[PDB]
Amino acid sequence: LIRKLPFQRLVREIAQDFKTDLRFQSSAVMALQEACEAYLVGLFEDTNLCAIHAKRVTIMPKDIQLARRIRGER
Amino acid sequence: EPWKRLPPPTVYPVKEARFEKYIPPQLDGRERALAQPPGQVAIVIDNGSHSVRAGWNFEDKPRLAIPPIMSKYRDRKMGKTFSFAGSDCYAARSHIRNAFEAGTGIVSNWDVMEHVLDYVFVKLGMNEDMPIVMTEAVANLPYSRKSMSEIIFECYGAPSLVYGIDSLFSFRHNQGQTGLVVSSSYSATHVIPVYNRKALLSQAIRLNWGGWHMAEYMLKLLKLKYYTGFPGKLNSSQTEHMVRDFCYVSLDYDRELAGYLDWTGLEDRERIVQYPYTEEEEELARIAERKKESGRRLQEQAAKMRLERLMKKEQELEYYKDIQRRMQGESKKEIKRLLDEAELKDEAALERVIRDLERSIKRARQQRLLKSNWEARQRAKAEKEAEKARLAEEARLDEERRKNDLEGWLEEKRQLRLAKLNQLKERERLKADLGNLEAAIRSLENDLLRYDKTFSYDMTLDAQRDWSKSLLHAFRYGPRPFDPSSQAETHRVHLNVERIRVPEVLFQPAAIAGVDQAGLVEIAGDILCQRLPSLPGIQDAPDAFLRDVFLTGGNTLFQNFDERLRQGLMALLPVGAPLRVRRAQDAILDAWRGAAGWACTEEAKAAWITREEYLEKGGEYIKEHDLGNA
Amino acid sequence: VLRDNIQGITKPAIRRLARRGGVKRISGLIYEETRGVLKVFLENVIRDAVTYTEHAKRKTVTAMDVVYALKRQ
Amino acid sequence: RDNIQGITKPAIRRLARRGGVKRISGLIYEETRGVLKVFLENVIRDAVTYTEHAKRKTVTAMDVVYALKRQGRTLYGFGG
DNA sequence: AGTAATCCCCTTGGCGGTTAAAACGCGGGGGACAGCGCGTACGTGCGTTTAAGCGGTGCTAGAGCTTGCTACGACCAATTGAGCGGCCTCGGCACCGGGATTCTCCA
DNA sequence: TGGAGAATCCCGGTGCCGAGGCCGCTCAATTGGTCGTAGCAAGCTCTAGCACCGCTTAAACGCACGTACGCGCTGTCCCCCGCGTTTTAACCGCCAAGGGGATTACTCCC
Ligand SMILES: Nc1ncnc2c1ncn2[C@@H]1O[C@H](COP(=O)(O)OP(=O)(O)OP(=O)(O)O)[C@@H](O)[C@H]1O
Ligand SMILES: [Mg+2]
Repeated sequence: LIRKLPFQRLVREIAQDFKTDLRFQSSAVMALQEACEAYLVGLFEDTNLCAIHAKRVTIMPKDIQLARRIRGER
Repeated sequence: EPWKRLPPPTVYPVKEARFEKYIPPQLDGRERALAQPPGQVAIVIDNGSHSVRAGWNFEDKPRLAIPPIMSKYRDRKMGKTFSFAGSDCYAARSHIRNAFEAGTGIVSNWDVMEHVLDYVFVKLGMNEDMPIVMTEAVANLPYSRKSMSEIIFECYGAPSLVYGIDSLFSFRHNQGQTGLVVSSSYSATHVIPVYNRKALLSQAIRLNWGGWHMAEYMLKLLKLKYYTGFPGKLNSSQTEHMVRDFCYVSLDYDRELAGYLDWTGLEDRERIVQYPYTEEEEELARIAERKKESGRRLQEQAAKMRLERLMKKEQELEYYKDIQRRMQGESKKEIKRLLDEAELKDEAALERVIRDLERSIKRARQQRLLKSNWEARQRAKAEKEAEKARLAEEARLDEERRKNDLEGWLEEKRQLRLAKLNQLKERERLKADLGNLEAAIRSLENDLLRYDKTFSYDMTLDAQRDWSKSLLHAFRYGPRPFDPSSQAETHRVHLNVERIRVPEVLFQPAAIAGVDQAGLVEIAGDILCQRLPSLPGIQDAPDAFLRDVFLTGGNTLFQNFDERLRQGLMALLPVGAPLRVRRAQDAILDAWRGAAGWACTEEAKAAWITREEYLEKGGEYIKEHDLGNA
Repeated sequence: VLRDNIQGITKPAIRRLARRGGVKRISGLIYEETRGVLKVFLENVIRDAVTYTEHAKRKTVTAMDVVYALKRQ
Repeated sequence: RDNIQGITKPAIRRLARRGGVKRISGLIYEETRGVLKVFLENVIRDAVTYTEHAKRKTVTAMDVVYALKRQGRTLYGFGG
């Protein structure tokens, strides 16, 4: 769902904060992407319930923030 | 096999509501209208939720028949507004709205209704004064009567208006003196008792099921049948044409249903509807070579790991044999000490490991080491070669067993097959939870197939798993094999049980679609048996009504609809009751023909409301009369 | 050097991820909120995946290092 | 026996006050009892599993703490 | 070496009372929830352009595997004192009462 | 704004029981030497990770514009709160029991 090359570049860009000139095995990036897509999809499910519960069909930033607050991510 | 014997399937293209041609303003109708005698001309509008039908009272059929829809939009390229109000909308952009509240007989989008009426008067050829007869829902809401009257008198200025009921116009057109009028339309199903040409609307009942609901319900059932995925865009406009073309009423639902998916004869019970699919060596040799080398590399990697496991297991085997060579003629402490170097605990555990390694191995400066590793492969090759010797002679022994004890040998294959199936059952029925042989089974079953005249393929384990022994394949794909590769065999729906399940909602509303209302036979029987004999002004009830149960509206046109209703009512009435069920002639247009014939009679002109009477009384007011609402 | 690549997860990509989560309609402020979510997640996965890589004194991060990092969530 | 009704309305009120709740629908009380016993039916079956596997006919505080810790709700104070 | 009586201990069960907490009644308030109007903000469709994806070429970092040994931890026996179980006490925290300060609500 | 009165705080007094320190001793941590080995180091192999080019077209963006839906507003009514009354069962204490686990006796069997 996310385009592969701009996800590679996002991974590299993040990693440089921890160790310069790391290398990533091709299978390691796909394992990160497949976990991120599965994480975002699974969070949007939980936000959609937060909108629907507030009688809103349209998800809103406070729906992300309620989902994460109850999942204990914040 | 049946699918090899059966003919090629017969397949029907998808139909949908489609535009076909333009029609101009029909100025000859306006000319003829101006030629009529005074007070003998009117415009007749059958305000049907499926079709608005309109024309001149002096003519035998409508000039117009259009869906009560509008489409209006701004062309993003040309920059101008376009507007459409019937089948002139292609049902090219389908920005459609409908005048009626979905699945009901009541007009509620008055902007669409005005556009529909604009199209009606334009195509009838009015350009600037004419009396209007318009059909109306049973027990129609006063607010909708008001809103329709306001449009007719204040937007269009018409001299007089009258409302009547399409069900009752249809009855009077067919000489309806007294009877029970049964109407199934697009929006609804009604039973109205009619006495001395006057409807007893206080005793009428509505079902809330009709030809719209059947199209929607057929759509739900098809989207469920192919829930794993269907490539065509399933629309209820298509399922309406499927309901028209293929559905029929059962004369004995439970007996016809219980056998409907039986593989024998399903060829003639199924009907197949097909959506518009699209039809889709150096290249292969080079690619296959790259595949072949990649496969060879995987084979080498497996064999290299297998050879590592061969050398490991043989070196392990040699160590465990080195223990055994000591343990024979050494103390239990020496047995235990050598076992402790293995961290094993039993001589027979070394025996098991020695054999199990051999049982595994049989399946699969430097020169002294290299050859002794190759000698471990020769120890492996001795197990491998002794495996070859074992199997060849054991098979020859069993071939003698077949010759010499054939029936007992067959009986052995049954006993073994069952025992192996028991282990598979002990695996699977448990592992279906506990997860949270097969070649032996086959080989036994193969010899049983080869020589056991008691055996059959139908008891083969594979036959227990075969698509042609399933039910859901018959439900989804019928008597014939299926593959998702074929673009022609995908993009087709098999209607099967829905041939009969959809009409039967009229008779079994709660059981089949949860409508939570009495079925058609129970509605009609409650009127005939319980209500009309109680109503004190009526004479010769029920019997006078039984002599004409009358079917009206398009959604009655299913095959066997009449005989099903007759046989259902026959069981509710006293023996020898003179029950007749009768169909309207041309059960769709016939409601307009009744309104047109009635339009200018003295009965109608007594019921007409003039513009000035509307201005006096307001739009809720109506002249109560035989064919209209109270 | 790399900068601003979090704008590489486009708004259509966030639509696809939301629709697959069953969402009907999306407030226009979701798109930056989703990035603040994805980045805070992907940082603390990669923090461990790299920690498992400088332990064992190596320089490629492997799929197993990713797997061990996810397993720590 | 139904000592779940011994989790009274005032007690479910007090727990919601500590949870910071101002106003409570009267339907909440039976929902909360249904949620409480589903919690206990997970922790006690594990605390029993420990006493059973450790072959004792009494349930100790540490059986519960292992049960909780394995359920994911680490409790400090009763051993642990 | 076995099986049963004897005896410790610690858990469950019952009885009484006392009083503090749960249940019950009742007025009213204000918060839940359906209804309405608008308006702006999100979904749709089109033309645009941007770069992700694929097939292909080139290099070298470094993952992965083998060889060789010696530095470091496993194992045991003798030594001893750091850490645990039991006893003591006094001072911190609670618990009460009473007058002082705060906050709430109707005027 | 005031006021009345209830509810929350504070100040000093009382007492009880548990926190902090002392004592005896065991046994678990330390000292000393042994020995096996594993993982630290040096070295070779070639996998696969990174870089670049050129092409294709599907995917991303900016914009027009309609209408579906979020939000503040209004009205009601019902139902949950604050407070007085009634009642029941939680808490405490004291006695019983039983059970079970370790120990001790006495015989038979090896
Ligand atoms: N031959 C047919 N067999 C079965 N159903 C049919 C047939 N022809 C038409 N229909 C269906 O019957 C319905 C047409 O009903 P009809 O036109 O009589 O009602 P209407 O006047 O439009 O509706 P209403 O009175 O509910 O507003 C549609 O659902 C149509 O698909
Ligand atoms: Mg009709």
